[PDB]
Amino acid sequence: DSIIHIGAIFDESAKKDDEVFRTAVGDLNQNEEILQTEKITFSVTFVDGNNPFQAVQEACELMNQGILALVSSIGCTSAGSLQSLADAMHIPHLFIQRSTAGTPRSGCGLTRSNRNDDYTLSVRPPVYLHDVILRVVTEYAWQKFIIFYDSEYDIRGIQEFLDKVSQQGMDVALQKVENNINKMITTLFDTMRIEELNRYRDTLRRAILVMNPATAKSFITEVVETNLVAFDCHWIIINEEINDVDVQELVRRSIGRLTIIRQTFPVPQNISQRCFRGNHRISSTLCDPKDPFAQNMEISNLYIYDTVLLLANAFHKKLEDRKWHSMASLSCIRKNSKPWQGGRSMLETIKKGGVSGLTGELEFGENGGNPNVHFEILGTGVRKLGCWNPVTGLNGSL
Amino acid sequence: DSIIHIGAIFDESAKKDDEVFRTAVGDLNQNEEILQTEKITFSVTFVDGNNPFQAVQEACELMNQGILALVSSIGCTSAGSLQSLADAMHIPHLFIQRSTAGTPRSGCGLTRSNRNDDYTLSVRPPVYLHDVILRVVTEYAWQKFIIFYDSEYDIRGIQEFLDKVSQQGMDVALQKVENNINKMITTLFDTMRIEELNRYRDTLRRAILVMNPATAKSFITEVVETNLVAFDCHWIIINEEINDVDVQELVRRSIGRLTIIRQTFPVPQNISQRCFRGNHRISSTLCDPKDPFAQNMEISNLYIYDTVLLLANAFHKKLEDRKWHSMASLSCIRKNSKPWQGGRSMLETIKKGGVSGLTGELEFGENGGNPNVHFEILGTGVRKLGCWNPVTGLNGSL
Ligand SMILES: [Ca+2]
Ligand SMILES: [Ca+2]
Ligand SMILES: [Ca+2]
Ligand SMILES: [Ca+2]
Repeated sequence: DSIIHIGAIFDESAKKDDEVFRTAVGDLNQNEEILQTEKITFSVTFVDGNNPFQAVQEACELMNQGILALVSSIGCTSAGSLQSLADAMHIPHLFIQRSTAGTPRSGCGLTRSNRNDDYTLSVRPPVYLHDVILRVVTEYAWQKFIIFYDSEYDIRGIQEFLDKVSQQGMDVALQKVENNINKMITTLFDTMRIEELNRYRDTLRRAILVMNPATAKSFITEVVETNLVAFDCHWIIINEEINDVDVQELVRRSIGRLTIIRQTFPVPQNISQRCFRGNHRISSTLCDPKDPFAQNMEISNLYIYDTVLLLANAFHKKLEDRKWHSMASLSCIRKNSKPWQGGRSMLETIKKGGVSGLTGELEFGENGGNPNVHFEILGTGVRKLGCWNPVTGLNGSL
Repeated sequence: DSIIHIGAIFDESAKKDDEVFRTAVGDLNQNEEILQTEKITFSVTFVDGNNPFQAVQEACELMNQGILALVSSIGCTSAGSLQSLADAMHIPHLFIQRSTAGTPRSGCGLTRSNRNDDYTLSVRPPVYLHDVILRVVTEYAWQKFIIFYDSEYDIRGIQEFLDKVSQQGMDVALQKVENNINKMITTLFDTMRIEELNRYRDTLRRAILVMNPATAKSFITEVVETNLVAFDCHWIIINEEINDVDVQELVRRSIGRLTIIRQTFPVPQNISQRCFRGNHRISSTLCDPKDPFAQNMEISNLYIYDTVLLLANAFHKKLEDRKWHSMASLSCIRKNSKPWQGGRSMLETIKKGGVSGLTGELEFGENGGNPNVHFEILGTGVRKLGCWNPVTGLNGSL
């Protein structure tokens, strides 16, 4: 007989989030130290992330079943709708932002209504891309460069960076890179001429790529092959999510200098402590860095695992404190729709929770967002040049 | 006994849209030539435009009452949710995009799901700001300038413009203007010095303001007073919505050259034909340019009027063709929620409609959007320098 039931809404592209979600629940149900006498059960629904009404409808159906919390892994398009639904129903909403096609994340810029209590906790850290890239270009004493971004990137994400470089009098070009690079560059040679080409080549000597790894790979290869860059060029690629396979391929395809900036996770070193966090045992497929799955995990997958860990500890604490409120079957858009009476106290318990997991430490600040993040800085073989985090800033000279 | 009932959802800031909506219905119900034996009735609801679940909920309640079409005047935050609801319920959705606080419009960038038929018709024309401003800077042979934007503007709206000026090798600075200008500029003098000040003054010799009129007025006054600009400066202000009072105040507060770019509406000249479109008589408060109300109308107000005119003609045609489908009471998020069976044919009738109204001609292209728009270009007293539209382009040399 289950009294612990959670709901999950996933974008159709988030099959790996669903896999890790289910594995996390499995791991916790094997853990005798957390929720000693209660199993966690769940209901999952996949939706078209670009259909906010579908998102709301299917979230509402989960709330009718009865849930303690709603986990979502979805993009910005439906995020606002789910956040506002959660606010109306007092269902704690653990929101894991997914980027589109591996493009670098930008804030959802949601301007969600602040009249009502906010039932959404943002599991992924704030987007710090603009801060990190400013620090790195400053260290390299750049004065003139071009920013290339892919067709999915939201340039509001660099608006602060653009303001700052302008204030400092720099010569910064923007350019969207079409999903089809060959046409873009082929068109370029046909239309331009020697004096113009030399100018473009000069512009390409310093660039920043704000794009998904696949497009960057293709983009680098095409300019290298067409000799638009040479051994003196220096490109910076920045994206929270670039895996080791991507890094090696980027280095392999590029000539000259490459700097790679990606998110990193501060997890224990010892083999023993790798698949353990205290007495919680993690399935080897997620924590062993020799496992093929673990190496192929998306960043959102790591946050989903830790989210389930955090929820389980919150439910445990609520039971231990003898302040349990039973789940309720809710209804959306009905004459007597009413919020979950247990919601406010559950939200507060979750909000002050903290766990050690696959991402490092997951916790929430007063603004309802995870504050913890670390970036590593690689440089061309390839080696680790430094680290960045929003607290201590840049460590290790570049 | 009414068989013609429409619904409207308005942002809390859209009281004038509601007023003009009601006046339009009144005007049509007085018109014996359109809907000769049927009165139009309606239900209006105001919502927090930043609360997409509230928007959906209240739209759903209107659909439960029974409506032939849904008119909305709202910002991008809830637009996606209402569009996807309309798609699910097959309710024709006449969407009038409102900008926040008079900031220049940018596309909602909605990436709304295209698997399903699109029941939304976009009443306002596409955002052409980026096209117009490119043409004007080219005519002035600008090579170096700064773009100032207000705190609400979505810079994705100029991403194409930024790409183009980069391609042409221009030196273009960006800067957000905080809602509080004095602090921004006061901070500036305290921190900077003669060599830096001369450089900033030089940067301010050519600027584009992408902001609401109120902030522009304040911004111009503060730089003029602090002598950061002089008689040789040349600023361009661009916004669909700048009324005559705003224009005069802008000119009055500015020194040097000012170019103002705003939307204009090609309506008849003759006094008689001003408050008439064929045999349809328009209330004098909306069409007489000597009336105080008409002079204070927002752009969205004009589109709301024409939208009601267009819907009435569509209903008329549907009746005349003997293809009427009665409204139905629909339910959202229920076990047997079903779309309106009359929706597909009503959508198609509306989509191919066209009326002469307060905006000029309102009609829809194959993409479901109004294609018609005209910009006028004013220049400093003040006079009309030229016109722009996406068909014939720029007319009258600047
Ligand atoms: Ca369902
Ligand atoms: Ca910040
Ligand atoms: Ca209501
Ligand atoms: Ca275009």
